[PDB]
Amino acid sequence: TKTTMDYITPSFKPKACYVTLVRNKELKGLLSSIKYVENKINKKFPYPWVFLNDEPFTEEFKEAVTKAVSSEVKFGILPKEHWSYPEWINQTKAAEIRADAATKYIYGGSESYRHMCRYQSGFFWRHELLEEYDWYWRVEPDIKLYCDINYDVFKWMQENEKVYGFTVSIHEYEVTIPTLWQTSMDFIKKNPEYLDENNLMSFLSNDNGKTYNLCHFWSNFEIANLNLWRSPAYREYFDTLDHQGGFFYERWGDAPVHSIAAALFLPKDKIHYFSDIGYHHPPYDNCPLDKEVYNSNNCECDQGNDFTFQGYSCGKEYYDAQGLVKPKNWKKFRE
Amino acid sequence: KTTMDYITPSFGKPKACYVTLVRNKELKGLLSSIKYVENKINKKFPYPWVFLNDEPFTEEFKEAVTKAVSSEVKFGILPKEHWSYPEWINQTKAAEIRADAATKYIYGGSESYRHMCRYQSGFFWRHELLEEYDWYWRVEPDIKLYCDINYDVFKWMQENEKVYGFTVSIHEYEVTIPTLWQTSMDFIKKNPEYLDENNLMSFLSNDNGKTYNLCHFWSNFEIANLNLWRSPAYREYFDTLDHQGGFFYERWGDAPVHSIAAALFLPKDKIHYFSDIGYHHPPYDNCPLDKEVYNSNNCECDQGNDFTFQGYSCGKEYYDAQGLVKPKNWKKFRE
Ligand SMILES: *[C@@H]1O[C@H](CO)[C@@H](O[C@@H]2O[C@H](CO)[C@@H](O[C@@H]3O[C@H](CO[C@H]4O[C@H](CO[C@H]5O[C@H](CO)[C@@H](O)[C@H](O)[C@@H]5O)[C@@H](O)[C@H](O[C@H]5O[C@H](CO)[C@@H](O)[C@H](O)[C@@H]5O)[C@@H]4O)[C@@H](O)[C@H](O[C@H]4O[C@H](CO)[C@@H](O)[C@H](O)[C@@H]4O[C@H]4O[C@H](CO)[C@@H](O)[C@H](O)[C@@H]4O)[C@@H]3O)[C@H](O)[C@H]2NC(C)=O)[C@H](O)[C@H]1NC(C)=O
Ligand SMILES: *[C@@H]1O[C@H](CO)[C@@H](O[C@@H]2O[C@H](CO)[C@@H](O)[C@H](O)[C@H]2NC(C)=O)[C@H](O)[C@H]1NC(C)=O
Ligand SMILES: Nc1nc2c(ncn2[C@@H]2O[C@H](COP(=O)(O)OP(=O)(O)O)[C@@H](O)[C@H]2O)c(=O)[nH]1
Ligand SMILES: Nc1nc2c(ncn2[C@@H]2O[C@H](COP(=O)(O)OP(=O)(O)O)[C@@H](O)[C@H]2O)c(=O)[nH]1
Ligand SMILES: CO[C@H]1O[C@H](CO)[C@@H](O)[C@H](O)[C@@H]1O
Ligand SMILES: CO[C@H]1O[C@H](CO)[C@@H](O)[C@H](O)[C@@H]1O
Ligand SMILES: [Cl-]
Ligand SMILES: [Cl-]
Ligand SMILES: [Cl-]
Ligand SMILES: [Cl-]
Ligand SMILES: [Mn+2]
Ligand SMILES: [Mn+2]
Repeated sequence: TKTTMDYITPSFKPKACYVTLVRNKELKGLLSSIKYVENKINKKFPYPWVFLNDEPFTEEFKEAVTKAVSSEVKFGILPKEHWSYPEWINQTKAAEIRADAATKYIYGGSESYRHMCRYQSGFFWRHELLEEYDWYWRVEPDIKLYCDINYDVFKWMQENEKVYGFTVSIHEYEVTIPTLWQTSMDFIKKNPEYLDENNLMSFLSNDNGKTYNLCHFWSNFEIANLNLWRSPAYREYFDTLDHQGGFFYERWGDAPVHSIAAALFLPKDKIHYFSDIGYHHPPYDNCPLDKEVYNSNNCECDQGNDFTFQGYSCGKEYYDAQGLVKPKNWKKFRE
Repeated sequence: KTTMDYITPSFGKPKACYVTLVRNKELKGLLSSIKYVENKINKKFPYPWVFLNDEPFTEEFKEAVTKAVSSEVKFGILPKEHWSYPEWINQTKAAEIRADAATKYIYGGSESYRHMCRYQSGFFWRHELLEEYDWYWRVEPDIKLYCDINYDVFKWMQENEKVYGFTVSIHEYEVTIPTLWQTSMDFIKKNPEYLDENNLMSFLSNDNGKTYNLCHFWSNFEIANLNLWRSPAYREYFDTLDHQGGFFYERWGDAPVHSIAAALFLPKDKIHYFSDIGYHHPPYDNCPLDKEVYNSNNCECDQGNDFTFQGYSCGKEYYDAQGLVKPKNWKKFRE
């Protein structure tokens, strides 16, 4: 029997790319993100940058982006089948759901946000432009890279045999994923072979699977191996969630979907937290706490606003599940 | 003598200041905010800047801030009675609430955050350093002013007799304010004289006051008349909230508190929405939708991410309560 890791070890310069799903109307915020990535790592360790959109990019947009990125840029449009209601979804039901949740939770009434979530969950890793790569680094507009990155991150992932890399983790607003967990546990019950014997269940749960603690990796920042999403386990998992309906009948985000899959389908030493990469995605920061890393890489963030060990973050849950020794002053963040 | 009677007298250059409560460890984020205020308006219309901290500011902090600001700067420490548990609060109980909520909502387990909320609610406006002023402009670190502001906002508020000025509005997480509305409604039943007959109740409630829709103005951005907070109505209202205990047994923010008071205690035409001031406090923007204002003031935000009319924002509610004509494309933001 070929296992999930059999689909990944083969890929252990790496074939990697930055990948960005973005709207034309977000040009100023994207250009900003690009300037950070350029200055902190891309001019030193260049990798192609793929930009995707559910609509065609404007010439003004492509012209601006092409000038701002020093490495090769690729622009692609999303196939409509990766951004439209599946045949089995009741659209009237979905519309009433959005109408009702319009003011209930962030993006509650948004139709586009849900297609985006489903896209990031099961289709961005199948886009034509990503076929040739084994790794991607997701980047969004209005992001900051607080520090210089003095090593090739993709190369590091390959050499160290890591599969999923992140910076921020946090507890999800449960009102958006009421049935996500139960749906995922039934999946594992019918497919025990996909549950890695040495997985990270402890990050996701405090009672060994009974319930979800809502913890997940913040997907706006990911540096991972595309073959995880391309494995049989993940494909079957996504298809199950896709038929259940939560992307549209609730508001399932790709972050909790990617995270449950990573934390359950892989040996836990395949997940890696980039404690050394300064990053901000509104409204949270990951600011290197190690003095030497912080100084050497000229980090521009306030260590005191590092979200990692704050109550609502899941940095504590992650360190404990991995067995990592938390930095000595972590408790100060819970004040 | 009613509430307005305490405000009309302040209606020479107006007595005003910027006011910033901040920590020593947030210097970089504060310096960034200062750069924005300086380049967008302070160089043109200088006003003294007040910096407050529950602990003393370091020399490094003061030297860096004095240098960054072009107008006068003033540094102050908070009286301990404006930042400590009242004698009527059960601290063991407050501690249990914090521990239990650590992972339930943002700042749920934070002790310092609650002192901060109580502070912004009932004490910043009576700090000795603000006594001589009639107006204040609250500024937080990690903020952005996206556009030029080519007129003296304080002067403008004064000439037009406005009392409370804001940009972002949003629905509060009810889990942080379960009994706030009931406490506020009993206050008004007990003090009918404080409920202005032309109040903005419809912004706060969809059922004539029976329930709170959770709408409030985002207090990180406030340009307001200090005499409102100094009025008997507000003083008594705060004292009532302070005695109820919500700042500690729940997690009452100053945002919903300031808003309920403004929307109920004043004629609704004393409240003003700065549709022309580009602003960002993570993770939301107020970006001028009016193309001429956007271009004449060289805005740097993406109009496409303006938060004002998104479902979870309260811009629609505010516009409707004020009888303001919503911009032509407002519904696009609800998609
Ligand atoms: C200031 O605030 C504090 C903090 O709230 C107030 O103290 C609290 O006061 C209430 C009411 O007086 C007490 O409630 C009683 O609790 C016991 C159970 O006690 C155990 O569990 C507590 C809860 O544990 C969970 O929650 C906490 C907090 O979130 C977590 O930390 C835990 O992990 C749990 O998740 C726990 O707090 C207690 O801890 C204390 O004691 C232990 C044991 O010695 C120590 O290790 C701890 O360090 C700590 O000191 C404790 O473990 C219940 O049994 C009581 O219910 C009975 O009585 C009621 C009376 O009205 C009745 O309605 C109930 O039905 C029930 O009665 C039943 O059983 C009776 C038994 O004879 C029968 O006679 C009866 O017919 C019926 O069948 C009650 O709920 C809190 O325990 C207490 N908390 C503390 C920390 O002291 C304080 O009062 C406030 N001060 C002021 C001035 O108001
Ligand atoms: C698709 O969703 C719609 C919207 O909820 C469903 O229509 C409602 O069905 C209930 C059940 O009897 C009725 O009481 C409502 O009056 C219907 N409302 C509308 C909008 O017609 C519909 O039943 C669903 N169809 C499927 C595939 O089950
Ligand atoms: N092409 C396209 N990209 C979108 C759309 N909605 C969101 N995105 C992108 O998806 C990512 C997440 O969206 P964002 O609005 O930032 O979501 P948030 O992080 O939850 O606030 C960002 O890269 C966006 O630019 C959409 O309708 N079309
Ligand atoms: N001196 C001091 N300022 C604080 C403290 N907590 C928050 N603040 C300030 O209060 C404002 C609101 O705090 P912030 O963390 O930005 O809250 P948020 O906007 O809800 O994330 C900011 O201007 C902070 O710098 C504290 O414990 N001490
Ligand atoms: C802080 O808000 C962002 O992150 C949470 C947790 O992932 C999402 O639920 C939410 O829609 C936004 O994307
Ligand atoms: C999005 O989060 C921010 O805004 C809400 C609503 O004002 C507050 O409750 C919360 O603590 C933060 O300040
Ligand atoms: Cl469709
Ligand atoms: Cl929304
Ligand atoms: Cl105290
Ligand atoms: Cl928190
Ligand atoms: Mn984003
Ligand atoms: Mn803030």
